[PDB]
Amino acid sequence: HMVPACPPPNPHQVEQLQDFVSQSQRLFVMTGAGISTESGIPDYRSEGVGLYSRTERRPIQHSEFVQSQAARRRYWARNFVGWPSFSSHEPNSAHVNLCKWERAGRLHWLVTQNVDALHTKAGQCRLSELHGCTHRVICLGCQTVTKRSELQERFLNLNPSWNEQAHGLAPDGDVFLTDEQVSDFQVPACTKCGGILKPQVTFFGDTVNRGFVFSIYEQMKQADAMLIVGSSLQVYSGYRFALNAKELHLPIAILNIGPTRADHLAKVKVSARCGDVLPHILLQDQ
Ligand SMILES: Nc1ncnc2c1ncn2[C@@H]1O[C@H](COP(=O)(O)OP(=O)(O)OC[C@H]2O[C@H](O)[C@H](O)[C@@H]2O)[C@@H](O)[C@H]1O
Ligand SMILES: [Zn+2]
Repeated sequence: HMVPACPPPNPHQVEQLQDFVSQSQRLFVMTGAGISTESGIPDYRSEGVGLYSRTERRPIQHSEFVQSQAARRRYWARNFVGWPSFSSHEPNSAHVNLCKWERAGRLHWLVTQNVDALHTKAGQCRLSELHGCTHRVICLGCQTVTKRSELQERFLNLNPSWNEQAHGLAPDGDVFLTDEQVSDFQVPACTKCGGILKPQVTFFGDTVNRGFVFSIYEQMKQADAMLIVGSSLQVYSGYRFALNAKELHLPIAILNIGPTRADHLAKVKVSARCGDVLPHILLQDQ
């Protein structure tokens, strides 16, 4: 299924990660798509199983969505089909345990690259969604934000004879459809202004808002350590925060099955399934 192959977890790494967490009172956590593979959502870059390893799916480019009605129709028809399954995924034990650490006052702040809403479903409050969330829709004309669930209803009224089955769900809820399968589909406009609606996610080629990025960096200034969970950090948007931790001289730990771009920066690396390991990390001696 969606989790990449990994050797049995090594208990000495687990013990090293524990010693790391025990020394932190204000943990800054970064997560990527690897935290959600145990929920049934594929990641992008896992050897063998990741969308880009195993398939020839290609990300939509920001520029193309913005400049082409036909691209927007393609994008939304696929998103439509994928939405009932994508929106139904549930948080796993890794999401839950990170929420426990927050409750315990040990997690200072968590940034995610994921768009799946799973940390929100788990109850994580001290959260930044770096790349947005597919559960939100924004208008490119007026910047009004609405719920993607409400858009589903609008798609059904506009496209009453639409059916296709959902095939190859991606980490952003996209499913494959052919250009002829999607050719007819009609996209609802903004109810306030009539402008073009976009999911409130940072597509390839877009950039994260600078004020938002700055505000996350501000949260980092109070942390005393960084943990990265389930990201290859091959995408600069995420890797810059590990670079920032190193500039702040924070110790860095990584819980990730494959290699990451920040491996060179880590004090501790646990190559294991995150859901196997996080439940064992304790916040109180026991
Ligand atoms: N259960 C697991 N436990 C631990 N590690 C895991 C697990 N499942 C997978 N991994 C590891 O999880 C890691 C997943 O890495 P990648 O697939 O690059 O996802 P990203 O979140 O970093 O992608 C960043 C952006 O790229 C996109 O364009 C979007 O914009 C994304 O937001 C691998 O190293 C796996 O070994
Ligand atoms: Zn509008």
